[PDB]
Amino acid sequence: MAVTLDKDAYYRRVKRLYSNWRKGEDEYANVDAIVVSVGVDEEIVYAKSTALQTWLFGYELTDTIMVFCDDKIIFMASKKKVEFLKQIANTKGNENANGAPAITLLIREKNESNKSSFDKMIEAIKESKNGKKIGVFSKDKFPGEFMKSWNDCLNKEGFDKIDISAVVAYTIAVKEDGELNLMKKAASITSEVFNKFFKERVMEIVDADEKVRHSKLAESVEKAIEEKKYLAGADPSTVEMCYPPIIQSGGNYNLKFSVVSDKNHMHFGAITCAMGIRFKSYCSNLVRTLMVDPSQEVQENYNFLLQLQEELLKELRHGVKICDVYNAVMDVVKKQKPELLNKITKNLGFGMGIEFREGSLVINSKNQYKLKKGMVFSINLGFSDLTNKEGKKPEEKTYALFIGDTVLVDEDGPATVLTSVKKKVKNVGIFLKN
Repeated sequence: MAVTLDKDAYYRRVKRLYSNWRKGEDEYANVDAIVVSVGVDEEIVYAKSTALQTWLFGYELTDTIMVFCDDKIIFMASKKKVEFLKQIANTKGNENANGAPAITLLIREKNESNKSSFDKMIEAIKESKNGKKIGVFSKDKFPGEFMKSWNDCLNKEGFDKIDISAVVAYTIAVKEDGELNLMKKAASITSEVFNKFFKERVMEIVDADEKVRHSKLAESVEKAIEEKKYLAGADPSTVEMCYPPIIQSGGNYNLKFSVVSDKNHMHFGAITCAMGIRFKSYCSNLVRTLMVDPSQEVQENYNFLLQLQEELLKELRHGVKICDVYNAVMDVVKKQKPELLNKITKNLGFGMGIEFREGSLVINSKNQYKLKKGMVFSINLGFSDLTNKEGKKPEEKTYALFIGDTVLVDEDGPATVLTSVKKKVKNVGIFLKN
């Protein structure tokens, strides 16, 4: 009945963390200890601290402190969580633990003070190499008295703090085969929900001439993932939304994933639809634009968007710098449709895994990181503020086109698409015929 911890996975991945840290590239340089603290998780935002726990343990743990030193690791948590972590702390006789620093478990006290435990972790940092600089996820600030008491104690030492979010994201980016199977299923579930529920519902609304608010349609998609018939064999208890589904139309667009569906009635023109399923903690992503009776001009821009995504897939391969992929795509726009340069999304996708969007792995003009086989990306491209020459009402005047898929980076060459939703005009057009 107790929660099972994948021990081999922990030993494998903690060794990988230490091998990258030891290499000392970028912000890993001169880091004496890595300090990760999780307080109460109000959620709302994905976080490196809890993502790291998912990667190492398979589960997130609130009010938990993790101190990785050169020659030892300390975890401090409640008695329940300590019992859980004993699965990896007690090596038993597992030779897979040979390469990993020994774990010390400290039991947190709701009452009776934790100063003795805090001091042990501080002394451990002090004794780790130079004992001066700690790697942190500076963005992660959690509420709670316990976290406040730990960070107050830690701050009295005046350690140098360096944010290691980017190097850690790169450390875990390449997916193991078991992780890829989870992301493949996540992508398949997203596709099933869209193919079997989302697209059908939109077509029913148009065919019936119904007035449905984007927010209501989004709620219906959320309700749909509670039903087994839409989950392609997966159990409803293993799936959640990566973010609330986003439907936009009628001239009111914003081609990103950090906004919610508005209260406006869906307009029957260009309907951008974004959704993603998180399966057993691994994210997927999909974006499709459904076009009602699209004109020649709309189809020409949309088919050019498909062409751009195809070029992106061809360039998204092992060893290539992310900014070089970005420039290759923008060069096609410059060469073929200069007038769309100021219309195209400034970002063309991002690394995706336990966390939905890796901020350090965004496909933009600046990113210097090199791609690797085994990385998984959400590849998204869109055109905003496009004009319908035949539009008469404001909601008909402007439209947008947005497409998005989950893809697996390969070596020599083109990336593999993991989502399975047809996107030719005949598959995404909502035609009078139906």
